[PDB]
Parts: sequence; structure tokens; C-alpha cells
Amino acid sequence: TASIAQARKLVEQLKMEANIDRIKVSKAAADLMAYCEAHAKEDPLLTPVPASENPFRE
Amino acid sequence: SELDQLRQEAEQLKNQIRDARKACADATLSQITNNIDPVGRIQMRTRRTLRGHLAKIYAMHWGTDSRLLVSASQDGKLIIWDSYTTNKVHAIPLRSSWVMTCAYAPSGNYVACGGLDNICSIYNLKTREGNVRVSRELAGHTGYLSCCRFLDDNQIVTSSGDTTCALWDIETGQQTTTFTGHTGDVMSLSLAPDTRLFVSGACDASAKLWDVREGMCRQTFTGHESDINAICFFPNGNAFATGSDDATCRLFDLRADQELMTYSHDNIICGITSVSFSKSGRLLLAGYDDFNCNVWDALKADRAGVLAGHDNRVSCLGVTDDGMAVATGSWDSFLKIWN
Amino acid sequence: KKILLPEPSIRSVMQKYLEDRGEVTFEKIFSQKLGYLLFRDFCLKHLEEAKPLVEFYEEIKKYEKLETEEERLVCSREIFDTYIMKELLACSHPFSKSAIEHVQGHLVKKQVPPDLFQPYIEEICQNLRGDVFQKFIESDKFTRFCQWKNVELNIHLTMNDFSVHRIIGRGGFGEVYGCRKADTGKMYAMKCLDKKRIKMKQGETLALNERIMLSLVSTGDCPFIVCMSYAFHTPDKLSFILDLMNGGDLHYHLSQHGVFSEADMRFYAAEIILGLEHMHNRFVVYRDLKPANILLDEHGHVRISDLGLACDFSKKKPHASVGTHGYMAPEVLQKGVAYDSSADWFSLGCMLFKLLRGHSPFRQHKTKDKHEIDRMTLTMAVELPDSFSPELRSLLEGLLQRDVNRRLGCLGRGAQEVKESPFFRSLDWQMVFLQKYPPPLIPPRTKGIKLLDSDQELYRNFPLTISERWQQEVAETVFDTINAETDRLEARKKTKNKQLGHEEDYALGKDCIMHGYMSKMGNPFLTQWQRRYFYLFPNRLEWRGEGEAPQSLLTMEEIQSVEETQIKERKCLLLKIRGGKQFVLQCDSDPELVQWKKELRDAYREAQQLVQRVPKMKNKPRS
Ligand SMILES: CC1=C(C(=O)Nc2ccc3[nH]ncc3c2)[C@H](c2ccc(F)c(C(=O)NCCc3c(C)cccc3C)c2)NC(=O)N1
Ligand SMILES: [Mg+2]
Repeated sequence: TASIAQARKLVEQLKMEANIDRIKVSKAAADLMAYCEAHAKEDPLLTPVPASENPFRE
Repeated sequence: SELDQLRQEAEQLKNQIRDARKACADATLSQITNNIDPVGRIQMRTRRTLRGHLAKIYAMHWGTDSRLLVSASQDGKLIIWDSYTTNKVHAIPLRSSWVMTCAYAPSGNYVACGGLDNICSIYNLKTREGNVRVSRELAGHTGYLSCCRFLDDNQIVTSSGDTTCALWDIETGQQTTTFTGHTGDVMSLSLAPDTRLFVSGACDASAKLWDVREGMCRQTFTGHESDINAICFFPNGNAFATGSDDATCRLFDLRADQELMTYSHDNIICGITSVSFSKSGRLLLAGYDDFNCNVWDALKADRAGVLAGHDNRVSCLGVTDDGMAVATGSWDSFLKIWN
Repeated sequence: KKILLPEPSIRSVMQKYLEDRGEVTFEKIFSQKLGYLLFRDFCLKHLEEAKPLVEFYEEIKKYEKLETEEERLVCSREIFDTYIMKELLACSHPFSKSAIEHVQGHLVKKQVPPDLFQPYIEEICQNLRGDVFQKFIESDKFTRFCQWKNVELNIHLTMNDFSVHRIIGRGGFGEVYGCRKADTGKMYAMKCLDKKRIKMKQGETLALNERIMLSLVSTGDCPFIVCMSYAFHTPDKLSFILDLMNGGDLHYHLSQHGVFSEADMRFYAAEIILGLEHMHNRFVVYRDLKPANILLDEHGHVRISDLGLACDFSKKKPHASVGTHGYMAPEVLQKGVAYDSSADWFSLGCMLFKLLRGHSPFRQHKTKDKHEIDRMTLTMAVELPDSFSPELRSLLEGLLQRDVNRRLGCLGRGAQEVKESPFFRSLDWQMVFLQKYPPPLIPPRTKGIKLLDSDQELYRNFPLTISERWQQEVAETVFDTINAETDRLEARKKTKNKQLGHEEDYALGKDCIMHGYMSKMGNPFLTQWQRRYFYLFPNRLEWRGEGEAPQSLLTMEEIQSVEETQIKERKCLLLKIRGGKQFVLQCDSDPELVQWKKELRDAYREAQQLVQRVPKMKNKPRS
């Protein structure tokens, strides 16, 4: 803690973490919702599949 | 004093980050997803049970072929299972009994594992000789190996109780990059699908986003009240989920730089060991120290399902690249495959 | 019936058991007959570097034993020529200039004492302790050592281990029998003492003491003391296994032959002295020296027996009136007055006087009064008859000195003083020691007492094996044939491993802490023991029956305690497991029990210490 250099490092790190581009949660949300919707077709656990194409039934 | 100033300045910058974040909290994910239909019945069933480990199971990883997987056990072995058949392709007697983690390489040519020996042992599967030998003993961590994931068949990332993570060159055995920032044992890592980033969860209750190729932490996510024991990327690579000893999972969004969603219920007191998304990320699966895996709705936060076929702790889990299936591994000595 | 070595697997436990006790040093293996025996078979046959060394040690050993100087003249040259000169001429003679010089310099002076090559002994050892020794350790010969040692440290004796035969002596507390130890066929005496008959006459000390004494005197293979190889008991009896003397005692032979000529008496004293010397060098006084404690072997040679009333003084000094009336010194009879070696020498004289004269010197007109003899001895130098020679006269005077400050064999060289009396002028003492003198006489061919816990506790550390005596016993009987028989069994099973192909060793290339057979309870309901091959690892104990790999285990986390328990009067390990469950283990031998207990204990502690610092491994709260 009392190391001057670690406190500097810590601070430069927070600077790097502070000055990023953030998006509104609303858009970030929508983008996840979007992804989810655009890929729910391809998701065997989201739609129970026919046993035919399901390697774990027969 | 310069130290005293740097302390204040870190403090301002913590606050500046907190306000920067609140400036994006225009809506919640919950709000945004109030429309979409629920997900309904997620009733999955044990297809295979994987019997062989003599003691607790600590971890597992699916091959990219969505068929094979390695699991690491207190019995001091790795078993690479063909999950279709339940046949042990390989059983690998480890040199240290204290294995905690293991990873299947993308190619499926190698696996890795390690634990209280503070070493990431790389096992090679196909020689021309047709043998399973220790090809590298990646040493440098000063604490247990907690997780490791191959980038390809020659770079691999590790995590460790020494609070650090690292990137290695297998061929040479060098620790080519070191990722520092965490203040407690690092417990889990997850690679982004592009693999130019990875996130790590730790006993400091924070998770961190790192650039593989640059060696630094870009973002630090907090909010958990206890150890982050597991972490997984959302499949598109702009969010991840964590599981913790505080009994919640959470979804953190990268570009918004913050928590969107806590997955929790007052009924659940036990901590989470492991998380993973379904292929579309819609489902967030978590292993718990109550013996169950809960299937959560990533978008709505409703609990949507329960895998309940283990007698001790669910210690690890995973979804196949192909989406088809879910392994759960457990302290009861078994892996069960589910869909 | 006969000795059965454990399989070479036993090495895992023993090496550790011995390491823990510090016994895998060259010093400690090499000085054990079987240790030596194996260490050489190893050097001589399985290492070009050490063959010459041992060969050299052995030849010096043979040299030490040569009797003639005219023989030592011969052998010293040959030894010098073969092990010293020649190796010098090829610079492969790795010993200090000092040693070479010492020998060479003596050879040209032609001075050939038996310790001629003592400086090479020390240094051959120097070469052999080290890399030579560590390779020995690595070899199957050290395995063989562990196997034999396993046998040693697991000796438990019972009358059953012996074939008792005729009675050869009775006393107050029991009887003495001739017997043969089944194992090896070695003839011994067995002295039994009935514990009841003991408590009765309150002789719990005499017994307990005879044992401690025997245990001090019995190293060194003294041919003039009836030493002990073993001691065990039953709840009823005490057992001492002792050198077998079938010629009875002098007290009887005095009767039968009558008083002895001086020359005949010279023989007995010679040998008796060497016995005394032996004890006295181990700070033990016999205190009770008289004709009836001098037993004759088959050939007429004698030994001192029955250390009941003997007494250690390596620290504190005795003072009490103990011994038989007629042979006790003044400073013995004189209560208060401390003393040491002195008394025996006194008794010695009393005793020799008796063999010449038919009665103790302090026993005129065949008085039978204890008090009468006592006081005369206290102050009255003895009437030494007309017939006694001056050499004798001198010797008795010397011995029967009432003044201990000027008593023959009490002036700081002990035995040696007495060997120099003109009485023994004519004797070579090595010849006495080698028992080469012709012996004069060749021998011809009710209570209601109860036994409490507090009684039996007195004899708790009575049991004992003398390692030297047992190894010697083994060395000369079955050691060689047993080694072949076992060698054959092992190298057979090397083949039935190689055909069947189990030729990988499950304990290698990991972190196995230790392994070897033990037995557990298989069925909870049934309670019988299955013998299984266990492997301890830092975090689990795995076991397996034949063929198959381990398909079960305990984790060091599960284990809460490790403890001894009796089961069907067998000592066993009782592991308590976390659920409330238990687990029980029987080991094949005492050291295996000591080790598994220690190592299981150590490993469970370790494991739980370690697990507690590992968030993914530790237990978390549940409600
Ligand atoms: C040397 C000796 C006896 C004896 O024969 N001992 C013996 C020892 C080792 C041997 N190896 N091969 C043969 C052999 C024989 C024999 C003997 C045997 C057994 C004994 F228990 C004793 C003994 O302890 N006598 C004690 C005397 C005594 C006391 C003090 C009190 C009351 C009654 C009595 C008889 C004595 N008698 C004896 O006088 N001395
Ligand atoms: Mg006295």
C-alpha cells in the first residue's frame, strides 16, 4: 500500500478504465436481446430438438 | 504527500467511473426485456452419466467437436471421455494429485490441467507413437493453477491463486505475458470468442477484462459480495456472466461497462461454482453448492430450470460448441450430460 | 514354522520406518550381521568398484583372527602385495598416505600385531559410506535387508515358537529347560519363572533385574556368560532364552569329583575371569559369584549364569548385602558402604579357594552359621594351607584382600591385573578366550495367589529381542537358504507379472507417499479382513485387490482421526470418517502399523491444512 509506484500504477489503471467509450445500457441491453433473438433458432437448449438430430437420444 | 494524493486520485477516479456508469443507466435490461416471451419449460434430462472418477470432480471442458471432454478429479487423474459413448478415450495419471482445473484445446490435440502444484501441465494426445505424455510443464505461477484455456495449440492462458493470470508459449515453456491487477486468488477465466480478450473472476469479488495481445486490464466489474468462483463469456463477446459465493450470478456488459442483471432468489443461499451460456446466450446455467445447476433466463432473470441429478456439489459445467448439450461435473465423482 | 520374508513391496514402508529412526546409515546397516552380509554380497558381486574394497576388509578381518605371529608375517605381506602394492602401481588405491605408511613401515620392521591394518579398516569404511552405500540402498540387496528387518522388528515369541525338551535346572522361581527355536533350529536354554511363585516370594525385582542385566551383558557374544537372545512372557510365566549349558554347575561337579588341583582350578578361573571382565566392561557386577553359578557346557568350558542378583553401576553404586554367604566382599556385607567390580574379584577368591579346599575360606569346622561367616570376613585374612603354591597363595591374597584399595583386579585395570598373577603366568589369554584349553572335567552325558492388572504392569517392558543374537542366530542357520528360496520366489513372480503384462508399476511417476498391503473390513455386516494393496497419496488413500487398478479410496479430507484399537486381540488402525462413519485397518507387522499410523496421521493433517487455503477445494457453509 505504502509503495509510491503501486499507487501510481493503480491510478494509471483507473485512468485507462475511466476513459473508455461507454454506451447506454438501453442500447447494450437491446443488442443482447437482439443477438438472443437472431440466434434462438440455432440453440438446442432453447428449442427442444427432434431426437433425430440430437446426438444423445439413440 | 504523493502517496496520499495518489490515493485520493484513485478514489476520485473510482467515483468518476461510478458516475460515468450511472450516466449510462438510462434503462435496465429487465425493462428492455419486459416484452419478449418467457422461455418456458426448460426441462433437461441426464442423457449420460460419466462414471470413473474415484473422488470429487473439480472441473471440465468440452472439446470443440462437441463430443469429447476432459474432466479433472480429486482422484488425481484426467479423463478424456467420448460423451456419445461414455468411453474413456484416455485416463491420465497426473503427477500431482492436487489437480483443480483442466482444458481441452480447440484442435483437440492437447489438454491441460494443474492445481496445487502451481503448474500448467500440457498433455499431448496423439504422438506417432500413439501415447499420452506430458509434453510441457509450464511453471512460473507461485500459487495454484485455477483455470486454463488454450488459445490454440501453442498459446494458453492460465489463472492462479497467486492472483495473476498469464499467457504462455507452449513450444518454449515461457510465460510470455503476465496479467496483474487482482488482489485475491483468481479463480476462473473465460476467453472471448475472438480470443483477443479474456475475463477472469476472483476472490476479490471483482471480475476483469484483459487484452490477450496487450497484457492489460481494460475494465473491472464489481458488485458481487464475495468470491467470484466462475466466469463465462456471453457468446457474442460483449458481456460475460459471473458466479459467486454470494449466491448470485451476474451479467456484466462490456460496452456499457457495468452490471445489467443479478440472477438471484431468496431461496438460494449456497454459492455458485460454475456458469455457462447456452449457444444464443439466452440461457445462463449455473452450478451451485446445493448440488443443483440452475438454468436462468439471461434476459429476464427468471429462474427457468434446474438440473438436479447430483448428490454433492456441482463443481463445474459446460455447454457444447454445437449447443446440443450440457455437462455437469460434481463432488459426487460423476459427470452428467444433459439436454 | 520357518521364516518367511515379506515380498519386496515391504521396502516402501520399511525404508520409511527406518529413515524415521535414522537407521539407513552405512554405520548402522554395516554393523548388523545381516546388514554386512547383504552389503557385501552386493559389493562383491554387483559392483566392480567395491569388490576389491570388501575383499580387502575381509582379508584384514581374517588377518585379525590369525593366532601365530609366524602366520601374521605371511598374511600381512600377501595382503600388502594384493590390496596395497598392486593398486598403488595403477593409482587405483584411494587411501591416506598415513595408512599405507603405517603398514609398509611395520612390514619392514616385521612387526605384525593383529590390528596391523586397523587404519585401513576405518578408511575402507570411508569409501563404502557414500556413493557405494547409496547404490547399495538403491539395490535389491537393501530390499532384502528391509525384508529381513521387517521380520526382526515383528518377532513375537511364545512357548510355541520353541520346542522345549529336558529340564536342566530348578530354582526358587521356576525351571530351566533345554529347547530349540523352531524357526531356525538353534539350541537354547529356556529359563521359565512362574509369576505367581514370584509374587509369592516377592521376587518381582530379581526377575525384572535379571532381564535388564541380561540385556546389558548379552551383546558381544561372550563365550563365558550365559547371555540371552530373547525374553518374552505369557500371562503366567516369564521366559528368558539363553545360551545352553548342559554340563550342570560347578557346585555339583565339586561334589562329584571332589576338590580341584590347582591346575584344574586354573582353567575355571581363566574362563570365569573373562566373563567378569565382560560384565565389568559394561558396568555390571555379578555380586553372587560362586560354584553353583558357574555352568559347564558340554565340553567342560564354563560360563557365569544367573544375573538375578547382578547390578548395574554405570551411574549409581550398590551398597546392600547381596550375594551368597561365604563369597560376599567386606564392602558388600558392610551395609551403607558403596562398591563396584570389587566384590566379584573378592568372591572370585572365595570361590577359587572353595574349589581347592571343598568349603569357603570363611567356613572352618563346617559351621553352617551365616552370622559366623559374615564377621570373620569383615576382619580376618585367611589361613592359606601348607599345600598351596606361592603363585596361588599370591593370587588368593590378592583377591581376598579385605582392603578394596589394594585388591587384585581393583587398581584401575580390572581383569588385566588378575590375568597377570604368576598363577596364570603359563596361559595365553587369547587361547583361553578361544576356549582352546582342555577342561579338567568333562561332564557326563501350591498356592491361592492371584494375578492383577497391577502385577502384569510390572512386566510390561520385559519382552525383548536382542538384535545381534537373532541376526547371528539367523546368519548361521537359515539366512543363506532362505535368501535363495526367497530370491527364487521373487524372480518367478517377476515373470508372472511380465507374461500377464501388469508390468507397469502403479506407484511410480506420481506423488505416492507410501504403499504396501494392509487389510480392511470388507463387509460391514460380516466383519472379515480383505488384504489389499494400498497406496497413500497426499489427498487420498487408494487400495486394490489383484489385477484391477484401484476402484475405491478414502480422501484425507474424510479422515478425522487415526487411532489404535484392539480387534480380536490384534492391534489395528481406526480411522474415523466425516459422516460419522469408520474405517478399520490391520497391518501385517508392528513397523507397518507404526508407519501407516504415522503417515496416515501426517497426511490427513497436511491435507486438511492445505485444503483450507483453497477456496475451490474447501468446504463452505450450508445450513
Ligand atoms: C545358575 C543357576 C540355575 C540354573 O540352572 N540356571 C541356568 C541358567 C542358564 C542356563 N543355560 N543352560 C542351562 C542354564 C541354567 C538354577 C536356578 C534355576 C532357576 C531359578 F529360578 C533359580 C533362582 O532364581 N534361584 C533363587 C534362590 C532362592 C531364593 C533367592 C529364595 C528362596 C528359594 C530359592 C531357591 C536358580 N540354580 C542355581 O543355583 N543357579
Ligand atoms: Mg556394602
